[PDB]
Amino acid sequence: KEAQADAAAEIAELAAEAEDALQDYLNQQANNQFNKVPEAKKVELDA
Amino acid sequence: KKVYTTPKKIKHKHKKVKLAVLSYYKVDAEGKVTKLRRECSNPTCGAGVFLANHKDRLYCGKCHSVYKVNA
Amino acid sequence: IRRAAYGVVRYVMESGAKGCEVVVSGKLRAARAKAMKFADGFLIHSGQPVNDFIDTATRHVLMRQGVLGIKVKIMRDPAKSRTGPKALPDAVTIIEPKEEEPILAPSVKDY
RNA sequence: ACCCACUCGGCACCUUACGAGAAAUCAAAGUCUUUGGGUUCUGGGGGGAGUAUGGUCGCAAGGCUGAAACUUAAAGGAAUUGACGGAAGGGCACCACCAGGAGUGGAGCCUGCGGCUUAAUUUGACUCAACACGGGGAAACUCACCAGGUCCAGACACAAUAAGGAUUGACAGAUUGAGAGCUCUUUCUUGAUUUUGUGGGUGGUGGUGCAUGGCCGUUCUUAGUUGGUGGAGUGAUUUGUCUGCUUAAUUGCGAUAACGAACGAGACCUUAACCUACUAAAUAGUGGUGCUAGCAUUUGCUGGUUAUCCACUUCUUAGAGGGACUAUCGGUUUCAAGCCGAUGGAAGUUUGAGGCAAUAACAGGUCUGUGAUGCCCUUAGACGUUCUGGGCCGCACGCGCGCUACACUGACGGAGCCAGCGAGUCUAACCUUGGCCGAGAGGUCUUGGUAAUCUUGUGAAACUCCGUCGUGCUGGGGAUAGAGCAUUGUAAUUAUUGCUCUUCAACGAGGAAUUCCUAGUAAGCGCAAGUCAUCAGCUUGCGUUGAUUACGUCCCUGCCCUUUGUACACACC
Ligand SMILES: [Mg+2]
Ligand SMILES: [Mg+2]
Ligand SMILES: [Mg+2]
Ligand SMILES: [Mg+2]
Ligand SMILES: [Mg+2]
Ligand SMILES: [Mg+2]
Ligand SMILES: [Mg+2]
Ligand SMILES: [Mg+2]
Ligand SMILES: [Mg+2]
Ligand SMILES: [Mg+2]
Ligand SMILES: [Mg+2]
Ligand SMILES: [Mg+2]
Ligand SMILES: [Mg+2]
Ligand SMILES: [Mg+2]
Ligand SMILES: [Mg+2]
Ligand SMILES: [Mg+2]
Ligand SMILES: [Mg+2]
Ligand SMILES: [Mg+2]
Ligand SMILES: [Mg+2]
Ligand SMILES: [Mg+2]
Ligand SMILES: [Mg+2]
Ligand SMILES: [Mg+2]
Ligand SMILES: [Mg+2]
Ligand SMILES: [Mg+2]
Ligand SMILES: [Mg+2]
Ligand SMILES: [Mg+2]
Ligand SMILES: [Mg+2]
Ligand SMILES: [Mg+2]
Ligand SMILES: [Mg+2]
Ligand SMILES: [Zn+2]
Repeated sequence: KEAQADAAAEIAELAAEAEDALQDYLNQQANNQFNKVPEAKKVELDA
Repeated sequence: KKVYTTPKKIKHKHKKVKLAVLSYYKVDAEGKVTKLRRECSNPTCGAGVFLANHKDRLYCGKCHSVYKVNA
Repeated sequence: IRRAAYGVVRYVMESGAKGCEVVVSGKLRAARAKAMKFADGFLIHSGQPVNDFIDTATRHVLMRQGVLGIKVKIMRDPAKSRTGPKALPDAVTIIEPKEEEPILAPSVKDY
């Protein structure tokens, strides 16, 4: 009986589903947008 | 199985010791700095790396191994 | 175990199959292993119709005691086949004759 | 004396059952909840126990009378279905025999298993259903074993340590099998990635197949399984599902309280056979014509020419069809299902051979196929993993599958010379024609092919032909062993394989035993594919040559079926 009732509710879920009822800036290119300089320093090689 | 034969004598890994170091940068007096332990000429080593001193040896540690420089 | 399987067998049937079979093997709650058949309606087990009609699957459900096998068998209604033979080779059907009103001394018509 | 009918009283059987019973059954065990003819005797869950005690009878053995405490959830009856038997009756089969064929068992080697040996000789499996099986042909790898050396690839959480440095790496030397910074000397480097501890994970060809999934092997070269309406029984159940006959088959016929059905068998599907009918093909092939070579010449005969053109589809290829249904006729039989012979036919043994294959059982096998998995074990001096080397091949011997032979239906040497199933190279070195060099194995320069196109007509082998040898361990046989040359590979020593010369063992048909097999089959014979860098004496398929003898039975062996017995049902373990 509870098996049947199970199958009956499976028919309810099944028949009710027969009808029923952005964050931009693109991080790929955001490093190219933030690509502006003054991000480092390099000087070396004495003696 | 068999469980534990061995001829004793186990093996330790390593330390890296202590060495608070870099106490070798020499000032003469107030405030001049004469820079003990001469520095490496390899472009990957920006002279912020130095050469160790052993017998016949001046060795660059920044190169994991490479480039014996001898003096 | 019985409720779960029995339901499945009944929903398959309510979906308009010819027949269905469910088997569970492995151990449930008892040390020793058993196995159960759950079947309803019509199925053929042999020959080419097998490749045509019945649909089989086995899934291993992994539980804390051990793992159970789940075998399922669905026999589709060959009448709805829509690509293939529409019946088992077994099926032999005789079209039904029709009552005659004989005699009627001959004459003839004209057009 | 005998026959027939009747009648009293007998010992019994038969058929019914109104009736009775838990049923088996019963003219009483019937005339009982619609409970009363008379009367005697015994029982009140199982053990304890017909025991203890007293009485009494007895020569004795013992008889009669005869308790309790305590213990215990069953014991017991009839019947049903199973399962089993060292009971009876029927069957079926070259994993049985008969008639035989080829053998194995004897020999040398090959290979697996045991045993022994070993630092290790990793391991699973032991009647058919372990032992050329784990696709298990192991040089490294594989790899699980043994002698040794590295590494963490120890997620994540908390804590500790600590930017004055938590931690990482290394040149040379020592060291080491090692050009491993493994460790040590020495001293640069690295920057919060790690280290240390606990908790918790993770990997493992570690254990458990007697904890499991899945898969497979076996019973089964078998024929069994169920429900609808009706008949029987209070019921579990049973009849249907059966004496016989027939069949490869619970395949059918027939008998019939059954009638008609489903799963499994059959059908079905694949492969091999038949199409001068259909549709076609320069990646298949034929005739014709050009172009062309040789020999005869009288037209002829035999070739060349991946397109010089025209046509075709017999052969080849694969699509769609067709065809067989044991047909026709006749014997035999309950004149039923069928079976047998003849004719015809591509085909008439389920047309031949397969695939698929119900219900149910086994402590069959596999945790060493799986990143399938419970639990246990282990987890940094690891049972993780990698690196070097060894081992799985070790040899008084026992067992199994095989290879090659003992020759003259033969070895050898020339010569003839014919298959079929296959496979083959991209971010690569696979299948290989051809030309040269080389006795050989092979080398070298090129080439076609991602393929009906090239290797390849796979010119394979037995076999056919002409010679040499002459019955002598012979030129049969090729084990063992020496010396040399090549190939695969980082590496060939315990010799991967190939080639040459030499060395020339056992074996003269194999005791007791035992395997397989009925037609293009047995047996002989090689080939492709799997494995594969190299290595088949293995397997999976293939085609070539092609017999003898059954066409039967239950004697042996194996298994099914009834009948029967059961105190078994975890079912004779
Ligand atoms: Mg069927
Ligand atoms: Mg079939
Ligand atoms: Mg009766
Ligand atoms: Mg015989
Ligand atoms: Mg013999
Ligand atoms: Mg190794
Ligand atoms: Mg390492
Ligand atoms: Mg830890
Ligand atoms: Mg722990
Ligand atoms: Mg594992
Ligand atoms: Mg098992
Ligand atoms: Mg299993
Ligand atoms: Mg075991
Ligand atoms: Mg047979
Ligand atoms: Mg029966
Ligand atoms: Mg044709
Ligand atoms: Mg004929
Ligand atoms: Mg076992
Ligand atoms: Mg497994
Ligand atoms: Mg071995
Ligand atoms: Mg064998
Ligand atoms: Mg010879
Ligand atoms: Mg010859
Ligand atoms: Mg030469
Ligand atoms: Mg000789
Ligand atoms: Mg002989
Ligand atoms: Mg090969
Ligand atoms: Mg093998
Ligand atoms: Mg009985
Ligand atoms: Zn440097």
